[PDB]
Amino acid sequence: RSPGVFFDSDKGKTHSSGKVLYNARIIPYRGSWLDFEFDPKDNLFVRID
Amino acid sequence: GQNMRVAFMPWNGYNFEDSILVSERVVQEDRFTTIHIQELACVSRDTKL
Amino acid sequence: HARSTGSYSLVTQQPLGGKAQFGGQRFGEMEVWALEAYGAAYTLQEMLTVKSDDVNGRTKMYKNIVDGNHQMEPGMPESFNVLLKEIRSLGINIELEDE
Amino acid sequence: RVLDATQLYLGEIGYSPLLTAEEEVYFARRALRGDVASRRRMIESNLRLVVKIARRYGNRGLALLDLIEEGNLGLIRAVEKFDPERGFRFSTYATWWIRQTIERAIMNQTRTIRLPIHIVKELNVYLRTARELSHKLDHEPSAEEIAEQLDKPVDDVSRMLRLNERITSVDTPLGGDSEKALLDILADEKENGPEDTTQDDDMKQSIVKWLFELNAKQREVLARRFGLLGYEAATLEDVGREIGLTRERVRQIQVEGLRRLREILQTQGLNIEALFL
Amino acid sequence: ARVTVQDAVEKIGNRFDLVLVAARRARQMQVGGKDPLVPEENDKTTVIALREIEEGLINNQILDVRERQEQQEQEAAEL
Amino acid sequence: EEFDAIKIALASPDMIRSWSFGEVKKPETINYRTFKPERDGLFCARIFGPVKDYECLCGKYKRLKHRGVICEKCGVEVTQTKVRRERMGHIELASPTAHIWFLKSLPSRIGLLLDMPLRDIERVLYFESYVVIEGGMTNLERQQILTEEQYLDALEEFGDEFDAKMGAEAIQALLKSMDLEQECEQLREELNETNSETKRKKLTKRIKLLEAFVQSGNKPEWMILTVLPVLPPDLRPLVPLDGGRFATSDLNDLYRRVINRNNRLKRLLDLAAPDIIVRNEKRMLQEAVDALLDNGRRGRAITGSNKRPLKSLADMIKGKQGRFRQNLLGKRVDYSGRSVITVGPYLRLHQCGLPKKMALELFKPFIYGKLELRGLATTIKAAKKMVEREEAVVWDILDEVIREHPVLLNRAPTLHRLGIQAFEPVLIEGKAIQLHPLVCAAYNADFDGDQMAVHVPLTLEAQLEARALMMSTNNILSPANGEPIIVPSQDVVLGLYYMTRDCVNAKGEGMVLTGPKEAERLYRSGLASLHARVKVRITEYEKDANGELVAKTSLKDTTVGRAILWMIVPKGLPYSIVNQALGKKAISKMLNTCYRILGLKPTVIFADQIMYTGFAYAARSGASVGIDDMVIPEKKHEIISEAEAEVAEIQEQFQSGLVTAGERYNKVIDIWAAANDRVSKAMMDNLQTETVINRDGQEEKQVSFNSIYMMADSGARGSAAQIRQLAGMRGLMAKPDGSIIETPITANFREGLNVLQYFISTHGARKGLADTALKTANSGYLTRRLVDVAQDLVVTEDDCGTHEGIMMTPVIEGGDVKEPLRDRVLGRVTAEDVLKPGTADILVPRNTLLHEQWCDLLEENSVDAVKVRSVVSCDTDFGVCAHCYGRDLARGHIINKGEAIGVIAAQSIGEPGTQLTMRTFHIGGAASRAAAESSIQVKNKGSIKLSNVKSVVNSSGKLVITSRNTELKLIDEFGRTKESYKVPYGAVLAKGDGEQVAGGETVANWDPHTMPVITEVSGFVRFTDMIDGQTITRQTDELTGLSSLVVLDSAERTAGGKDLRPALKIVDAQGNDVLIPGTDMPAQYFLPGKAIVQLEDGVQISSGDTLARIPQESGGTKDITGGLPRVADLFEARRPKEPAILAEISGIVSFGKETKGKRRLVITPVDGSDPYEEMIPKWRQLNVFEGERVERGDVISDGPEAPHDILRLRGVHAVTRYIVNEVQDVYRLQGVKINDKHIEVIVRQMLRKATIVNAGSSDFLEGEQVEYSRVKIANRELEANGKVGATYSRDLLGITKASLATESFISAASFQETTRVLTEAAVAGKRDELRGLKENVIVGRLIPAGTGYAYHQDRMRRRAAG
Amino acid sequence: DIVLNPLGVPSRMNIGQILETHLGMAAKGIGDKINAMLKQQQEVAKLREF
DNA sequence: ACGTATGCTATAATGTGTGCAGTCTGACGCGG
Ligand SMILES: Nc1ccn([C@@H]2O[C@H](COP(=O)(O)OP(=O)(O)OP(=O)(O)O)[C@@H](O)[C@H]2O)c(=O)n1
Ligand SMILES: [Mg+2]
Ligand SMILES: [Mg+2]
Ligand SMILES: [Zn+2]
Repeated sequence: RSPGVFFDSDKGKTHSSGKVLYNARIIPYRGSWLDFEFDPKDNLFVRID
Repeated sequence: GQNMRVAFMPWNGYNFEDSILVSERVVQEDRFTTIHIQELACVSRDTKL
Repeated sequence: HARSTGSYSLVTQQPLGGKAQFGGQRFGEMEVWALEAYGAAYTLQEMLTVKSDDVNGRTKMYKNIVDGNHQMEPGMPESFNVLLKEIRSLGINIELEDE
Repeated sequence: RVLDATQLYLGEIGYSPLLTAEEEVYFARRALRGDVASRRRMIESNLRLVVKIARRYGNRGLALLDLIEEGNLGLIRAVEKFDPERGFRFSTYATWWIRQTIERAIMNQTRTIRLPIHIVKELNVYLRTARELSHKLDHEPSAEEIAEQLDKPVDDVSRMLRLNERITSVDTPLGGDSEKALLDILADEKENGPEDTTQDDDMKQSIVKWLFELNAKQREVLARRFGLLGYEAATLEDVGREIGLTRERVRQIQVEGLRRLREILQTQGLNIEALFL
Repeated sequence: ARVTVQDAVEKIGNRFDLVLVAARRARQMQVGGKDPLVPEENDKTTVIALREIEEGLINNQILDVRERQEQQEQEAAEL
Repeated sequence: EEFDAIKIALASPDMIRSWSFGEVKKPETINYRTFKPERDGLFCARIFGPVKDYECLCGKYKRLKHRGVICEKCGVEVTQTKVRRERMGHIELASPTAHIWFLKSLPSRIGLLLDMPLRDIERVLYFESYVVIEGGMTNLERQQILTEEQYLDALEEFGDEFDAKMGAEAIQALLKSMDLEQECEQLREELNETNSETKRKKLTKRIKLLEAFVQSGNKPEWMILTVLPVLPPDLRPLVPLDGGRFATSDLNDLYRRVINRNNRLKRLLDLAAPDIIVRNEKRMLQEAVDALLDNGRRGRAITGSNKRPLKSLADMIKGKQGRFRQNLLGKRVDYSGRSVITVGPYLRLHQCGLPKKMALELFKPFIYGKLELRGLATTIKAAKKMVEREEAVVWDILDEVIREHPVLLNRAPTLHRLGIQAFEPVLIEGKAIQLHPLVCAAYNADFDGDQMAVHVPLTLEAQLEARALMMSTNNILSPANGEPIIVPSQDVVLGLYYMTRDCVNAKGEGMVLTGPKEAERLYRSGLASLHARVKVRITEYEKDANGELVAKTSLKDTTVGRAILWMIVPKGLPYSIVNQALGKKAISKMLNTCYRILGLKPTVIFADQIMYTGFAYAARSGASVGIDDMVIPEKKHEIISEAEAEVAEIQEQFQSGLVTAGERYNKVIDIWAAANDRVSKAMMDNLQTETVINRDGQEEKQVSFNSIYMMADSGARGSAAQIRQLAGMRGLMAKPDGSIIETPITANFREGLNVLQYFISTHGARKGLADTALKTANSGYLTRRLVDVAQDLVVTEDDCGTHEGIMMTPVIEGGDVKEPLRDRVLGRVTAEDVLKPGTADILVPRNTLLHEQWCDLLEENSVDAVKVRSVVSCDTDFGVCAHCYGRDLARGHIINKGEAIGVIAAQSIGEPGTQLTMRTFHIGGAASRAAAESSIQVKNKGSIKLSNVKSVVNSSGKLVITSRNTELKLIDEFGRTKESYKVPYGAVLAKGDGEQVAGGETVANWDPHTMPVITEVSGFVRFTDMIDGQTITRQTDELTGLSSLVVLDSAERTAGGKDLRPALKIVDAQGNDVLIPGTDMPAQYFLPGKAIVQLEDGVQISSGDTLARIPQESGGTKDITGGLPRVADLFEARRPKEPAILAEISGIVSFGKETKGKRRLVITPVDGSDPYEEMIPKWRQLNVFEGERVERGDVISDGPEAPHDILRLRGVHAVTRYIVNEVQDVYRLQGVKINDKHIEVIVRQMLRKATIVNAGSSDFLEGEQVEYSRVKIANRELEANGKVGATYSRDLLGITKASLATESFISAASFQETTRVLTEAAVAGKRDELRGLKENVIVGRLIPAGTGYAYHQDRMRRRAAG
Repeated sequence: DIVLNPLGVPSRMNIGQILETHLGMAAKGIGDKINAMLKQQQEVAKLREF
């Protein structure tokens, strides 16, 4: 997987909600990971590594 | 590999499930005679004794 | 490849694997259930003990075959005697309760 | 909260005295005279110093938590034997102890085959001599090239390099493919298969029948010498202890038993047949 | 006898108790050196034991009677 | 050495000391140069024993002269090395340490017993917070956690009177103080008060643990280890390599971590070091102990040299790579060899080629044996060399022993029992094994590079077993289906086909022969073709009423070839069987016929002769495969070009905005699907009858002698499906996801694909072959799952003495009867006196087997429905009776007692699924889904008979159906069901209920690519909870502006309108609701997600109009990939997300209370005074409409049925009928043939445990769930003694759970969950007395089944006799 | 030289082998004609035209 | 004497982190 940025979405993390939760992820060549992800209530979160 | 006169037809079930019926003439020409250059080795070690 | 009797494993005390090391063919559990289905009980017990671990059985059976008496002489595979001590080493009382 | 054994301890040292020059002297002066609380403090205080040292003594034998524990033991022996009356600081004196105790404890619990200090100590000088040579030779030094610089034996260098040769675990997967470990390959030395077990049983039962086919005074003397029927394997001269009491007649009768037995192996069908064996 | 073992199963019934009866008889000829009832015609114990069962000479009741008939001869004789 | 049981109990610190023969106090393995143990080290000989057989270390006492002498200097005994793996050790832990298996292996166990959570305990262990052990001053109560701050508060204030400590020390004292006697009574008292579900569950489980703990004799302190056992050094080896290197197990390394830290703690306790350091040391010690027992569990597994984790103890008992599955149930075996197999077309069925140099090594001890007999070898090393030199006379001895000696031939994988068959070895010079063509089917052995393992049966019993059970001749029919698996294919079938098949005149037409010998005479003379119609006088032999054969002589008009084949045909079968052109399917009946008539001998001979003549005539013909043989359609470019413009039309309509994407997606599939069948049939029509140029006078029409066609028509290789790719069209391929590519492959293999046509072919090719590798694991894993639960089932009793059974009805589905009653009730013992129509005389008795000839009289009498004695209806405790099972389909008559069915059943079920992922997965790549079912046409005249139907007449004048599961029967003159269909919801019927129809009439009609929502009342449409943006969307066009509304579901829906249900409410002209006739339900049809609506708000409607159209997108070739997970879910008993509701007890329905649409039901039965309430969703629609006469288990809701819901209400024979139908439905879709009795086996095992409801004479009480056999044995003594009956209610269990439920813990740990099984079994102190096969195969004893059944029962009378 | 099974073809759908066979035969047919002219020791012009 | 072990060095130095972060369906067990 090529370093840079990449936008994905688990087409149904919680098939309970069945909501397509969109997420972004910054992939470096060296360094820590930087992810942004929504949730059932569309609250933006950040999960380093 | 090698090309040769082939004929597609059954033969007393000696070509049952893709089984191959090869002439002795192929074996006579030693055309399907692969060479295996094996390499052995003999080690003189230093044991406790 | 072919094997009658040869090397034996280090702990499992069953034969090794492959023509590389001169090892018998593996008889897995799927291969085992096949004999259970047939009903052939000795053919299986024969392939669990004398042909594999049973240290008493393998040598005893060899001597019996050359005598001509193809006689079943089981004892109990080593690989199980290992499993007993292995569970005891894990702090669990596993003893063989008798008749 | 915190459930890592590492961070928990590293927390508890982070809330422990950080002593000044005259403070160290105040506690240490009472610590030698046995104040109890004093010996506990100087130790509690300088656990933080042990961790900074074990930060460069990791990745060599044991883990970081194992280096700290053995590094703490160095600080304790430093506290057992410090001189407060001397104007020189403690942090200086304690570092010499914490560096030693770690190195020493790594030398023992690093290698599976317990290598004593003496064979190890030497090995290091052979390895650290290899450094100097390697940089200027630009070639990893041979057993000879190391022997030429120290002016020491060839076999010594070589035998010390043999003890450096490390281990592969029996449970290790094989060729980046955990199909089978070394146990599923490596053969059992002790027990040979039925073929070898029955060889001796059949060969030694054949001898029981050959000893009963010979003479009573021939199978008496021959058997008890080799320790076949008797209890101890005696010699030509020692067979005299029983009833023979002879040196010449024991040697003639031993060989007479063997000559009649060599014809018993030529007629049954062995002799030259069982000579290759 | 060599190909078929159905004619042998006809006589006893249980495929499993057939192997046990045939084995026990095969062992008597293999060890005791007992005589085969059917012409052996260069066949191993396996086949011969089946032949005797197939034609109807060997049975669970037959072999148990014959056992204690040799063993009761020994009883009266000893004491 | 011979025992009865195996026990598991908790290792007491005192107990561990009993096994240990010393204390390892040092990590020192060996000295560096002197390769010998160190002083009280990990390889110490003073603890674990001596190195060699009878040799001390220093060398003072040697061999047996000093039998059991203990040395002075080194202090080492002189016994065998035997003891180096038997003798254990121990380590005296400075501070007590917790067991990870009684802490992390859930349930917590240590926490479950204390009534204490995990966090609480762990924070005590890692020294974060103290815990109260016992507070004298009632200020602090027990098991109350105090932070480092809160401990200090109580110390100066209260103190002393409160005892609280920290670490593993504390929790041990907590376990040592707690009273199992008192806290058991306390929990029983709290249970009498107000018990719920969760409260009673928790209490009862703790209660049983507490009683179990006291009766097991275990003490909760042993959860904490004061003593740690050491494994014998030989079981954790330090052995040297050939290369001067050494190698050690990871245990030794993990042990050195434990001992070092433990000894360092001893040192720090000597120094009285500060507690902060002691804490770290104790945390470390626990980390090392937990890492030794189970490394990867509590935290990061301690990695070693090659950055990989150290293999711990638990790991060698854990799962596949553990001792159980890898080094105990599966074994490499002596007298075993494997090699490339090749064909053996000369062999008979009971024969197989075995290389000389293979059989040489294999029969090594048999050569040495026969050699000493002849007197050629005096000893064995003499015999060894005789063999080595390979001298001439040794070959002749080897040849002697092998005669009349069977060998086992195995092929991987071993699916079913036939995966091994025995033969009589034939020595052949060459390294290749030669296998019999007909049994190639059983192994699935293709001569393309296959290898087969050989095994020599040593014991005479194994020689008898191999000849009796495992011989190829004794194994003909499959156990799965009573059908011959031994059957020609390939050349053999084609040869017979060439022979029998006829042609016009030819040489010597219409001639006249004395016999089938004169036919061989004339053909081989060159004055007749095998395809010449000539009258021949053949004398057929037909069996009479007795055993005697009747002879009949007659003139038969066949062909020269057919006549010659009669020579092979035994005399006992009729000639009409070889009078047809013979194919694979026809030939399979010849052998079955031959078997059911004559017997075994005749078939083996027949089988061989068929094979020989098949091959011979197959090579005599000279069939070939040229490029002129693959003839494609003459007007293929005419079909596609205009079928493309067809799809191009809808593509332009979609972008306009009328036909939706989902409707187009289904509509385009139907165009291509028609075109695909159009090319298939036009290519087969121009190929099959391509020989339109004959002679005689001018012309005649005839079957084509196209090479490819003959090879497909005969049923030899390929089919109409394959020829489509060759000359026709390749077809539509499938993506690796599951979706089908919109653009299929147009080209075939002759014409050649262009560059993309091949790129497109790839997509389908790779995904088809991806599911050959990866999906096989799911089907192979199912085989494993099925087997374990069905291990114990063996035929025990002869007659269970029960008169119960399961009413089996003819499986009529898909117009023509899918599975007849005759085949469904074949070889099954009828459990009801079933006579003929006229009830006045018994035709068939009770205890009787239904042979094919008895089933023939069922046809004459036309049986309606039959109560067959089933497996589940068996009363035999621990097994089943031969009557309940019936015939062994493999054999062909009543099953033997002692034969192990369960394993035979599991194999039969898993074998097809697992194989159906390699046969049509490597050669197949073009999906052929033809779901064009749009209208039912009835074929025979009959009266229309609907059942479970509730229809309503529409504006048009047509009976529209408003019920989901509507069935349509076809009743004949006398009054019996001939044809049966599934009419779906919103289907339009031609004629209603009871009306006559003619043959070839469309009785029903509907749209397949749509699921309509149809009304029951007339009036106007109202919009309720259909807010734009929240629940639905809107899209308009132009000039006028026709808008469609599309209902969003929870996926495409916001959080605003989540609790809003969208529905199209019916109203009248005034604006009020319209009641549904004869119910208090205002008319309201709830629309589901993605429901497309064309009528907007304020539109007039009649009854029968379509309100909305739900899309029906289902274009995924189910095959076996997406159909086995459905089988799994059934077996595993997994409730769905839409289970259907059913009535409990029969009574008078009375609708009750409601909760924001959530419907309740206050049912008040006629006899039953106490009401019963159950809740129902809002969006789900019911079937009944309130106030009704409901019976036990009427269908209330529509959807998938929950297996637990079926047995709970409608009993055993209902859940058994469900699983059997449901499973078979999936396998019948694939053409997999399985007898229902095999599924019924697993079903029975799934009904093993049962929850008790009512107190009994035994201390059963409520909440206990015991096995069904054990509780019924208690009921046996109860009906004799009186006392209190133990009423029950049988529960259904999933496969994975049913395996772990058996009392045998050995069977459970051998399966999976091995970490948990053992811990639960240790705490319970359970002793396994061994009944199952897995249990006795492990210990390597006689299997308590099959051959060993006669032996094991003879040991059971040793126990009975005193 | 080798006799293959024609049934290892329809099921397999690898008709390239049959085309390999046909062309190989044609190719050999041409070699057999050239072999004959070189054995007959004909001419440079005759070989050139063919 | 030989091998193994035990000991001290006195500038000051006093809170760690290193390393893979597209498995997946299914099933409970502790808090919240
Ligand atoms: N990954 C694989 C490949 C092959 N096999 C075994 O090898 C057999 C033959 O595989 P293959 O020759 O590729 O398939 P066939 O169905 O024989 O098709 P073909 O006609 O192309 O030979 C399979 O049935 C199976 O027993 C397997 O178990 N796993
Ligand atoms: Mg193959
Ligand atoms: Mg193949
Ligand atoms: Zn000694």
